[PDB]
Amino acid sequence: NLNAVRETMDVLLEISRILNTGLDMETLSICVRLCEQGINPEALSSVIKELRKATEALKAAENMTS
Amino acid sequence: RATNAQFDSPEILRRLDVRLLEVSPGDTGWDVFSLDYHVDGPIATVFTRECMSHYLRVFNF
Amino acid sequence: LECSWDELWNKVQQAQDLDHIIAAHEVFLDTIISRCLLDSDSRALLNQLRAVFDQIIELQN
Amino acid sequence: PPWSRLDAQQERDVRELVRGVAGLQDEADPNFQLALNFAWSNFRFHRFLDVNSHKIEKTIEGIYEKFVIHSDLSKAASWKRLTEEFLNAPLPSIKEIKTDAHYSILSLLLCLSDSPSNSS
Repeated sequence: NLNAVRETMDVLLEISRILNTGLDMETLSICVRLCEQGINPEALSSVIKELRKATEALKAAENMTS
Repeated sequence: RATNAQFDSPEILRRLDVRLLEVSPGDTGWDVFSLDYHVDGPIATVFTRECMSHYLRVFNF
Repeated sequence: LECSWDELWNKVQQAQDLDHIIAAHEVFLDTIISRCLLDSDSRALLNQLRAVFDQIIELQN
Repeated sequence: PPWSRLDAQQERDVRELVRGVAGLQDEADPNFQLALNFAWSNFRFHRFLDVNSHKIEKTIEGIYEKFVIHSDLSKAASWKRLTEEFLNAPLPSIKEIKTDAHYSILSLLLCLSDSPSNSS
């Protein structure tokens, strides 16, 4: 049921907000879809963390170069 | 051991403990440190789970 | 915290039955939670106190 | 072969994740390809255990306790309610409740948590 899927995505977003994960609704839905495809959640979290670390390092380097 | 808490009875001191909440990145110790008091048996009828949660909340604050 | 704990202990020492002790300890814990802003109704006060503590920690740092 | 489509979809989803989180919109950027290859490598060659629902529940309860101890009873209640709802909610691909996808999502959120006791 589309409504149940929407509620599930809203629940995931609310958990991320309580946990202050800084995930938007789209990234959360992508992580959910990848987990549903059988991607290991620890691997998915490690990929997300590495991408976040790389983005923070890039933004910090740009802010030091601007 | 460095403070007057060392002079408390072993039965009291054994119940005073440090609890660490689930550690998240960016959290400080102020957000996760609490004292707790384990209540069981007949005393758990007076020190209910609600009462113990309230005591732990006051301790952490 | 200290006053509500002393009240709990005095009530328990004055308790005539187990249900009286349970009720007195529950009331004491609820009073401590409310005045320490740890109750459900004081949650806004607790959040404001936590924000004050966070700003105090930021100032300290 | 459907294996190749599943792998291609995983690689696409990881690439979109890298695009969204890292801001690397251009797939020709070597940092984008490095992140995509790292993601696909971790998804295909992970050494992680399957999601343990009880572990996710315990992390949710620990965050609830953390918020309660911080006297953020509203945050504690919201965290507990939302995590229970998610564990009881269907996933986009999986209609069943309390599926491995649900516990995987909760594990991800717990790993992504940032001081849940101190958050409003």
